[PDB]
Parts: sequence; structure tokens; C-alpha cells
Amino acid sequence: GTCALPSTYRWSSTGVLAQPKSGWVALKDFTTVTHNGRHLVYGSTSSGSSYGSMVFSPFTNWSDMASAGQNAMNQAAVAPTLFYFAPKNIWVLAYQWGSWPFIYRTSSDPTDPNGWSAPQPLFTGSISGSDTGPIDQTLIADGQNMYLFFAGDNGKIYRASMPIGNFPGNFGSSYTTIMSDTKANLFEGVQVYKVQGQNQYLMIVEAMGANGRYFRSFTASSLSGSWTPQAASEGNPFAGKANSGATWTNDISHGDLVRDNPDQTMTVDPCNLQFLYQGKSPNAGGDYNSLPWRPGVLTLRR
Ligand SMILES: OC[C@@H]1O[C@H](O)[C@H](O)[C@H]1O
Ligand SMILES: [Ca+2]
Ligand SMILES: [Cl-]
Repeated sequence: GTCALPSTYRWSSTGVLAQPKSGWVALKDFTTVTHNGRHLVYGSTSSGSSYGSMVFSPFTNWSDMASAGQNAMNQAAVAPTLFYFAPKNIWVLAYQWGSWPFIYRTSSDPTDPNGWSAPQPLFTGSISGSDTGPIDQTLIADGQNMYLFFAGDNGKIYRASMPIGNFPGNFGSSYTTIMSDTKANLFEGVQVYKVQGQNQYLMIVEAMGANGRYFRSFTASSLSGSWTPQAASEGNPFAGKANSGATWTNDISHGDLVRDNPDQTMTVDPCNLQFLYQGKSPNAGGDYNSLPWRPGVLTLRR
């Protein structure tokens, strides 16, 4: 009863799933788990003049995201990563912009935007040739090691690791540069997942295409291994204008595959693959920071 990832992706898409509550112009950079049978979603927020973060009140159906409470975090967790860390029975929210290049907080109740612990350092390193520095971290463990992957708005993807026994903890300053391409080809929004029922991991990376933001996919047999391009061009993307089935947006941008198992392995089921993404009206212009990003969900077609 196991499925494989396809070599060519075709999706259907929802429309816009929610409008930002009064005071925000955008909801962004989603991370999501299923928690007690309900979708639990964190994301960045923007007023146009500053970035923050929020959690949606848990909801069973994506069609009900529009009515879900939108709960601001009192301390911003921009571009967050949410997961349950089973070896220490603790939830983790990792993010950027704070006292360190990457930061994390922990909790016993991930539904509370303000129940998170004091911030701790996740990563303290620096990268060359980047206007942003380290951006858009994700975390993923196999059975042995916890990995940090991140981007730099600069065509590179970076990786760090520690024994899982040492997590939650600080990766420190060291990293490996694992991919190098043009800025457009490997820009930001990197995510890594375990493919359930396959000896395979999936990496997606947001690229800047001629027609809008899209995702390029890569596979590996191991988290410390080499990545092989899978659906890695604008014409044959993991997800983009070419194959999203979305009419409301020409951009498929920073989000999260839907993770039914909330744990640190970031496992996705290739039999029922779905993608919570940010998109925007093709008509929306102005400064990047004020763009009206909105949540949508792609469902992989049989
Ligand atoms: O939303 C803040 C930054 O903008 C981009 O969406 C990037 O992915 C994120 O780190
Ligand atoms: Ca992310
Ligand atoms: Cl490493």
C-alpha cells in the first residue's frame, strides 16, 4: 500500500483560504501539522512595515480556515518551523530574526501562540554573498541525527547536523554548503521531508521563475547524502504556475507539505500529498514587504 513520488507533478488547488485579520496585509511562510485531528498552522505576518508571526485556531477542514481565529504571537517567530520532538516529549518552534541567526522556543501546548519558552540559539553562523544572511531554516531528523537546512537568497543551500540526543540545542556556527546554483534557481523557502514507504528524502526549494515563484524538487537516499534534481525547472516544477491548477495566483511560494505525523522526521505520505503554500494576486504590485500573500492548498492528482 505504498506509493512513490511522481517524476511529473500535477495538482489541483483551492482558492484563497483566508484573509489576514485587520492590521495585516499578508499571511506567509506557513508551517503545518495535524494535531489531535485538526490542522495546526503557524505563519509569518506582515503589516507592510514589520514582520510578525501568528497561529490559526485549530480547524478540521481547509474549507474552514477562512473562519479560524487568527492569533498573533507577542514575540515574532518569522518563517517558523513547527514540530513535535518525540525523544523529549516537547514541541519546538524554530525561526529567524532575533538574538541569533536562527532561534527556537519549546512548548507543551503548540496551540498557544504565547505559551512558548524563552528563545534559545539554534544557529550562530554566517554566510558569504548574501543580502539576508541565513534564511528559511527547516529541521529534520532521521533515526540518528538532527539536521538543519537553510538558504541565503543567494543560490546556495546549507546544512548542519548534530546527534539527535543533543537536541533541542544549538548547531553553533559550522555548516556544509550542499548546493550551489544561480540566485534564481535556489533562492529560499527550503523544505526537507521523509517519503513514507520509500528509502528517500524530498527537498523542495523556492526559485524565481520568469512567470512567478515556483518550487524545484530534489531527492536523496540519506539526509547527509547527495541531492538529485527531480522536478527542477519552471516548465516541469515540483509546484508552480505550470502545474498548480490555481487561477488566483501565478506564484507558488514559501509553505509546507501537509504533515500528518507532527514529529521531527518530517514524514509525508506520497499517497496523499498536499502542499500549503503562499500565493498572491497577479495584479498586486508595490514593495515586496507589502505584497498581499494568502494561504492556498494544492492536492496531488492521482
Ligand atoms: O516573510 C519573510 C521572508 O520573506 C520570504 O517569504 C521568505 O521566505 C521569508 O523568510
Ligand atoms: Ca519554512
Ligand atoms: Cl552536516
